[PDB]
This record gives sequence, structure tokens and C-alpha cells, in this order.
Amino acid sequence: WTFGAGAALQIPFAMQMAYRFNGIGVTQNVLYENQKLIANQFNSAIGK
Amino acid sequence: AICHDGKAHFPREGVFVSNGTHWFVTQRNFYEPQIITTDNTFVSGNCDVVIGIVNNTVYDPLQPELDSFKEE
Ligand SMILES: *[C@@H]1O[C@H](CO)[C@@H](O[C@@H]2O[C@H](CO)[C@@H](O[C@@H]3O[C@H](CO)[C@@H](O)[C@H](O[C@H]4O[C@H](CO)[C@@H](O)[C@H](O)[C@@H]4O[C@@H]4O[C@H](CO)[C@@H](O)[C@H](O)[C@H]4NC(C)=O)[C@@H]3O)[C@H](O)[C@H]2NC(C)=O)[C@H](O)[C@H]1NC(C)=O
Ligand SMILES: *[C@@H]1O[C@H](CO)[C@@H](O[C@@H]2O[C@H](CO)[C@@H](O[C@@H]3O[C@H](CO)[C@@H](O)[C@H](O)[C@@H]3O)[C@H](O)[C@H]2NC(C)=O)[C@H](O)[C@H]1NC(C)=O
Ligand SMILES: *[C@@H]1O[C@H](CO)[C@@H](O[C@@H]2O[C@H](CO)[C@@H](O)[C@H](O)[C@H]2NC(C)=O)[C@H](O)[C@H]1NC(C)=O
Repeated sequence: WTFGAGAALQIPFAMQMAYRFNGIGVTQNVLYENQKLIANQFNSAIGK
Repeated sequence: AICHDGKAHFPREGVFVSNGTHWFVTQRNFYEPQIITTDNTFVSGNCDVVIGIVNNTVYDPLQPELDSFKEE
């Protein structure tokens, strides 16, 4: 979201998703330990 | 993340960055480095699951007190 507030700042996507999870009130280790499952679920969702 | 003794340490709030030789933990919206110690990170799990984990050490604030405590 930094590009909506000012200059564009790069950031790895996994870290961005960790930020979002922290946003909704969930620790990061959940994401960093289930990355593969989350990715597969997202891909299947877009396919559907 | 970061691996010290088989346990992955994550930042309480902020990100890990390296200038080229050392790693630091800094707040996200402003650059001010801080030495990484047990008061910035919390342990969770082990080192065999995370992707892209790194292999730097972590300081412990209580160690110097023990040395002085042993001294006297
Ligand atoms: C961060 O720095 C530390 C320094 O100690 C490294 O510690 C490592 O801790 C591991 C134990 O959890 C050691 O082994 C690890 O787990 C498995 C069993 O060894 C294996 O997947 C890896 O070990 C192999 O790779 C290592 C990487 O260099 C080698 O050092 C190690 O000797 C192993 O090499 C061969 O592996 C096969 C299969 O096990 C064996 O059959 C061979 O006999 C091994 N060869 C020899 C000569 O023994 C994995 O590392 C690990 O030994 C130990 N040291 C290292 C360098 O890994 C962390 O790995 C390191 N982490 C990162 C990301 O850098
Ligand atoms: C990246 O961050 C590291 C922090 O570890 C920087 O390490 C730097 O190392 C030099 C050499 O020690 C330090 O300069 C001075 O050296 C004399 C030698 O006697 C010493 O007495 C001083 O106390 C001081 O250590 C320097 O302070 C230190 N910098 C920091 C922030 O700790 C490294 O230089 C940094 N590299 C880059 C490209 O930023
Ligand atoms: C992050 O990106 C770098 C490339 O900039 C990846 O590094 C190389 O990736 C190729 C695969 O296309 C491998 O063949 C090389 O062995 C990799 N080089 C090194 C030093 O790793 C890197 O794999 C990416 N990081 C992760 C966790 O995938």
C-alpha cells in the first residue's frame, strides 16, 4: 500500500502477506509455516 | 526470520535488514537500527520449515550480569 501513500517501495510478497495477517490480528508464524497451503488455496479459488 | 540455536526468531514489530555485514531490526515507516536481542523477537517452532530463513546470531541481555554476578 505504500504506493498509495507516496513513492513506491518494494517488498517481498511473503512479507507483505505477513503484514496483512498481523493486520487482522494473527501472528506471522502462522503464515510463515503454512505458506504452501495458503498459496494452493488461493490458486484453487481463482480457478473456481 | 532468523535462526540462532535451532529456533526461529521473528520480529515483534518491524523488519530485519542488513547493511551488508550485520543485521538489525527497525520500525517499518522510518529507518533507525536496533541491535537484535531477546526483547525484540519471540521464538516459535524450529528452523526446518520457514523458507528463506537466515543464519545470524542473537544477543542476550542477561549474560553480562551473570559474569558480574559470578565475579562477586
Ligand atoms: C547455519 O549455521 C549452522 C552451523 O552449525 C548450521 O548448522 C547445521 O545444523 C544441522 C542440524 O540441524 C546440520 O545438518 C542439518 O540437518 C541435516 C543433517 O545434517 C541435513 O539436511 C543438513 O546437514 C547437511 O548439510 C549441512 C549444510 O552444509 C552440512 O554442514 C552437513 O554436514 C550435512 O552435509 C551432509 O548431509 C548428509 C545428509 O544428512 C550426510 O549424510 C552427510 O554426512 C553430510 N556431510 C558431512 C561431511 O557430514 C543440515 O545442515 C548441519 O550439519 C549443520 N551445519 C550446516 C552447514 O548446515 C546450519 O545448517 C546453518 N543453516 C543455514 C541456512 O545456513
Ligand atoms: C554495517 O553495520 C555494522 C555494524 O556492525 C558496521 O560495523 C562497523 O565496524 C567498524 C569497525 O569497528 C566501526 O568503526 C569503528 O571501529 C573502531 C576500531 O577501533 C572502533 O573503536 C569504533 O568503536 C567503531 O567500531 C563502526 O562503528 C561499525 N558501525 C556500526 C553501525 O556499528 C558497518 O560499518 C556497517 N557497514 C555499512 C556499509 O554500513
Ligand atoms: C530469490 O531470487 C533469487 C534469484 O534472484 C533466487 O536465487 C537463485 O534462483 C535460481 C532458480 O531460478 C537457482 O537456480 C539459484 O540456485 C538461486 N541462487 C541462490 C544463491 O540461491 C532465490 O532462489 C530466490 N529465493 C528463494 C527462497 O527462492
